[PDB]
Amino acid sequence: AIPELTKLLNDEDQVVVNKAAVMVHQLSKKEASRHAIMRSPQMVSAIVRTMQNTNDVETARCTAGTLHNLSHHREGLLAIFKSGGIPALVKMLGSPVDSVLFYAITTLHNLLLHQEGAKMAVRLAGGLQKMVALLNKTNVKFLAITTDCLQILAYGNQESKLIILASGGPQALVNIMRTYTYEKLLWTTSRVLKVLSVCSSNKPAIVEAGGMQALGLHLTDPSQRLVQNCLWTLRNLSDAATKQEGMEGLLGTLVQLLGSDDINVVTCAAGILSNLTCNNYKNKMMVCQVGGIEALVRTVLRAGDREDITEPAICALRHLTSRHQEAEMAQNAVRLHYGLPVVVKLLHPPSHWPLIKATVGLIRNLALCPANHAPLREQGAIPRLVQLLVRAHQDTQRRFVEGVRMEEIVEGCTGALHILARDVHNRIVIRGLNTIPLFVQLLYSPIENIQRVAAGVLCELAQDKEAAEAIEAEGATAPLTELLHSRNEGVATYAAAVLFRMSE
Amino acid sequence: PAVMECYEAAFICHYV
Ligand SMILES: *CC(=O)Nc1ccc(NC(=O)C*)cc1
Repeated sequence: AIPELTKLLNDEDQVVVNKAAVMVHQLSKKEASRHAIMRSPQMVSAIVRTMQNTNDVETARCTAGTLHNLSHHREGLLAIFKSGGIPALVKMLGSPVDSVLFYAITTLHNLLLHQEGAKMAVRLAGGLQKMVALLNKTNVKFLAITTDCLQILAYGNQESKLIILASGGPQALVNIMRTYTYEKLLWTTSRVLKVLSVCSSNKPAIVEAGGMQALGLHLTDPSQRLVQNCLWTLRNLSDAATKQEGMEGLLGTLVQLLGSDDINVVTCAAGILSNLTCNNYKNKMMVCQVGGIEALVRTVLRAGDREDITEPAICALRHLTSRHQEAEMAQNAVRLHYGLPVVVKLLHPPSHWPLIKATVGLIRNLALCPANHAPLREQGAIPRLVQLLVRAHQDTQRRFVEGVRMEEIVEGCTGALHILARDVHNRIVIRGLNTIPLFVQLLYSPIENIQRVAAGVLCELAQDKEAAEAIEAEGATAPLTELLHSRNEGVATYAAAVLFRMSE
Repeated sequence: PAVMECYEAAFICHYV
């Protein structure tokens, strides 16, 4: 009856197409007849023309249901695809009744999963915009199919991620994250957000929509694939969420998550916490109150050579030990939690430059606490900081290694030595390493920040007349008198200080 | 004195 049935759909009068629709639908639920529907292109075409032109809701539900049943096999799938189907079901994603909406999204989903060239076809028809507009629906199974469709198209396609963003993608995807509990929908939604989080233009939109807090709600779910997709997305956005409020719950969970047995969970937790504590005084406190210093120290002790874990954890320790209230107590807490020996050890190989630069800054802030001077000394921090300073300064004299700025090590090492020189015992070790020639040669550096730490460590060393004479013997008076009129006030203050202690 | 209290004030600025 297939040859005759194409005409009843290519004909006016409702019931004629309606009956035919409520007649081809039945020839679709039976395998013998259905095998003949896909076999005929005139049939397949006629149902597409009827579906996207119909006025009656039963024809729309019966047609879209017929092509949905066609989409379960390869020959029917490409029959939909070849007869210009995808543009029609994309149109049907704007229907006001839920039956055709369900039928269209499942047929498009099957095409996106099993039809070659359907991802390009759906993209061009404006599918991404329609799929995002459907994210406000309430059927979680419908939402699970719709978000998986978006994931199929957004994955590895930059143009797709931009279109999703322009349609309010992040906010609608974040809303799903903080509303529903169906694991498959949460896991699929998290896949979409993970794909979007690697795009710099989607990063602030997900953050501004509250996506950080929304992902934190599911960090304790029993689904391992859901927590890790949540953690990967949080890691990506972390650098663009340093201003968000309401981070108390998320930060609390991340601190607890540092003790996880899973390697990927710990790495992500340290990475998120590092970025989240950077220049956010409020985050620095909250992490300290939930005992983050202890957690990060134990995390570092557990990692050993795993630099993908120690680099972010030490960064977070560096953030939590400076420029906020509890920084003083956080400086003591690293020592009281048996952290000092591991920090100094990480200055030595096989640590690479990213880890070293982060460790130096931590030691710099750790040295602000005078109770850390002796235990840092007995770990060998002074000769190692000088070894790094000499090598870094030797490289800048060639007239960027491992991604780090080589003069940033000169500023960081000399600055840490400046702090340590506050203690008299440390001064002995600094002086005994033949470093005064190096500290005077750094006064001729053009980088104002290097001139400051150099004059600083020279100022502390000059408390002792023997050291002040050696410094004078290296011809420091001339660059110091010039640095008196430096545009940088901190250098002029430091330069005046070294010249003053040269009283004898 | 004078020059030294200058230094301690600029030292707190540099790190604390
Ligand atoms: C001479 C003097 O008082 N110098 C001085 C005072 C304060 C500061 N403070 C900061 O830089 C924050 C610098 C230099």
